[PDB]
Amino acid sequence: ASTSRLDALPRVTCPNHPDAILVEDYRAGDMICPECGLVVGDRVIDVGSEWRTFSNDK
Repeated sequence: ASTSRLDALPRVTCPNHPDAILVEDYRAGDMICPECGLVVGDRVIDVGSEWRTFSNDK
């Protein structure tokens, strides 16, 4: 079904650096692998959105 926005996560760590947990925002950008320092991502506009809270009002 193509109804869901995305809610998808990046690739399990760096493809070449398993220990290098590509951090968020490469110096204020995409995903940076502190090891190779690769930048993955482009325009995320914050995806997901699942509320995840306790008790609702409306």
